Amino acid sequence: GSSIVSLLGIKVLNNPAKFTDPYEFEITFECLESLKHDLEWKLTYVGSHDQELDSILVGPVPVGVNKFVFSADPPSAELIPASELVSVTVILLSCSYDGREFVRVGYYVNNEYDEEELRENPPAKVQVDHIVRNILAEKPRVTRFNIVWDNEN
Amino acid sequence: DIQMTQSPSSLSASVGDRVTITCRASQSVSSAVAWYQQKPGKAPKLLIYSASSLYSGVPSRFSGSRSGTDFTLTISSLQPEDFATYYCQQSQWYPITFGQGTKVEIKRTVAAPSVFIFPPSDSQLKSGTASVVCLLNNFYPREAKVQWKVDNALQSGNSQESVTEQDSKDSTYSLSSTLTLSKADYEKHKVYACEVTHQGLSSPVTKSFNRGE
Amino acid sequence: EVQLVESGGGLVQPGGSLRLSCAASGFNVSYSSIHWVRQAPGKGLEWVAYIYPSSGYTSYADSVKGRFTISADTSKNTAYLQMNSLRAEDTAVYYCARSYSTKLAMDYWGQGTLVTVSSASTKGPSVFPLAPSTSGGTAALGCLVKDYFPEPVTVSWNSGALTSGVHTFPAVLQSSGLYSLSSVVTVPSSSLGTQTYICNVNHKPSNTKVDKKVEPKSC
Repeated sequence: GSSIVSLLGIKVLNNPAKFTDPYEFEITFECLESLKHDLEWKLTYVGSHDQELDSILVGPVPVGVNKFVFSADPPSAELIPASELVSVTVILLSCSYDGREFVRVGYYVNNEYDEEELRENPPAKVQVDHIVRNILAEKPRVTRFNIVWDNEN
Repeated sequence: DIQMTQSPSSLSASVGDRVTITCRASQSVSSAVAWYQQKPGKAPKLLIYSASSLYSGVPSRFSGSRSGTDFTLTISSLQPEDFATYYCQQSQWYPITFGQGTKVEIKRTVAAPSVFIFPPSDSQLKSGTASVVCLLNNFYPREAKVQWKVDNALQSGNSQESVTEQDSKDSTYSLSSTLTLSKADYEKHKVYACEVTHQGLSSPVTKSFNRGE
Repeated sequence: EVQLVESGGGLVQPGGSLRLSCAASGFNVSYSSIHWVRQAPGKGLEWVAYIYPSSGYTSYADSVKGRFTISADTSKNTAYLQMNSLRAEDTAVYYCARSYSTKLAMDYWGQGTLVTVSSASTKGPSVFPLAPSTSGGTAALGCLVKDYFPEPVTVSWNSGALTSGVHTFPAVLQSSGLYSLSSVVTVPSSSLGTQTYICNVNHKPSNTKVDKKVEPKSC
């Protein structure tokens, strides 16, 4: 149906950050009318749509333009192949209304070591305490999906 | 457009008490709520973050919970170093927002105020201004009410109050109200009165003088 | 050892400008947000602004939009608050504070630096008697300390000798931008006329002392 909630911008606040730092996004959205159910924003680590990182619920949805901060926990280096700790990965930020995904924003992420010398000379055991992630916020991929909101047809 | 409405504003407790401070959010907040303790003349200190996570270092008697849009700070068994002001804080929505605060004050028996009214001095009247003062001495609890009446008319927006910190020895309060008139407006009336209302007082007490006897 | 040191505070005229500094040591300013929070005298905590020095992203309270600017010098591990177009109601203690993996709660705080915005020029107090006429068994008499700038004054009675029964109230800011307070003491009513009660008012900034003898008013 006609789209009640719309995403307006995303700021990637703490960027670049340590691999193990939480993610902090300021999210702007506009809600045109009272809705019956919750929004769920979630953050998914993709790498490769593998692992859900965190999720925040909003209900009841405030009407109008609103800004909030979404603090999402970082991926665990333990549930990740060492191959992917110092390469390019993807995070997926998405919103659902009543369990129905209507927007999805993808970012590429560069993961690289702290200092030049360590960049040029990777140790065979990966030192996660020295990996700095850098989300490429400048170039998002935005995908929307027409969904049924509160008016059944 | 977000509020943190914090209740109560003042809270009387003796050592050992379980005390509960409540903060209601005007819209949904998943978890970005924090609680702070401030002491007079000091920077606030973090107590609990993310609604319920004890900050490292903080005594385990401080805990945080949430029910719906109600966030709560609990101090099971209140220790003597815990008399302070507590602020809640929301940081999910723009703008980050502190609650109004809660002062946790020592409990004591009800004491009625001694009341005095002081007319303006001749020396001040010559300068062009008349300060009338009403003093409320050594009372508890802090909740009191002072109404100025000039020739039995209720006064508004021409007086300021002031309160002392709770007394260290007897745990009472004192309060000073000043009504300020121009000398030219002061001479147009005869009867100056402050009326006082307070739990330690069966009837409201009034103090008066007629200007220039 | 994490610590933040404020500096830059002081007195400034309405419409003027002041820069506050927040020097952080013990942690890397880049991997956190730095907040400014202020507190007006006798009032609650009010959030003013933040910055993530890594991105340079910032946020302001509506009360401070377009007058205050926040910035960070990542080499100096330091944050700044540039305050322009100051109004009197910007008068407060300004804390800088750090937020890190605490969902924008603030775990460390500066000592706070004081910022006064006022048209007023240094003036010493006029003191006036609060003359005694019984309530609670005693008489009450006192001293009205009116129209001084800036804070503070100190009031004593009889050069320190008299202390018990004394209440010196917090100053108020009046409409004229000048301070006034009262200082009172409870005395036995028998001593009125015979005992000498002098309040000593010291106002350092204008370097003035006043001793006022407070008597029952005469017929």
